[PDB]
Amino acid sequence: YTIAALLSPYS
Amino acid sequence: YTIAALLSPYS
Amino acid sequence: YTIAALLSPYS
Amino acid sequence: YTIAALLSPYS
Amino acid sequence: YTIAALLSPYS
Amino acid sequence: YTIAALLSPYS
Amino acid sequence: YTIAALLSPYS
Amino acid sequence: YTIAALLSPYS
Amino acid sequence: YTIAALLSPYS
Amino acid sequence: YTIAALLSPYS
Amino acid sequence: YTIAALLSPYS
Amino acid sequence: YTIAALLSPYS
Repeated sequence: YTIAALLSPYS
Repeated sequence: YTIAALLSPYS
Repeated sequence: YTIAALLSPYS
Repeated sequence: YTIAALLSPYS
Repeated sequence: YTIAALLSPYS
Repeated sequence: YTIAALLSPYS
Repeated sequence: YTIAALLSPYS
Repeated sequence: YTIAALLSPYS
Repeated sequence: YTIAALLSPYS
Repeated sequence: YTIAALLSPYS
Repeated sequence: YTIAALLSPYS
Repeated sequence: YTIAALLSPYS
């Protein structure tokens, strides 16, 4: 399989 | 609040 | 020939 | 889960 | 505060 | 699948 | 399997 | 002549 | 899931 | 007999 | 299956 | 007598 995810949650 | 979540469950 | 197979895969 | 299976294959 | 919760999740 | 979650966030 | 055979060949 | 033969081949 | 099977039974 | 088969199953 | 037979009976 | 026979049975 192939997966690419980016998450930059700021407060 | 701040939340970031990713889930890619495969069978 | 003779064959008997059972499969109950759950997610 | 619950599973019940019986197989009596004869030649 | 007052909170009451019950959870019995079965597979 | 089986999931059970409870959240009561107060300010 | 099940087989039953009889042969009495005379000359 | 006299001949008697039986063959029951199964797969 | 992923499955690959080949069968060439001859008599 | 003659048989030729190729299988490249990926997940 | 494969079979080859030859018979030349003379009297 | 004279007899000539050839058989090449392949599977």
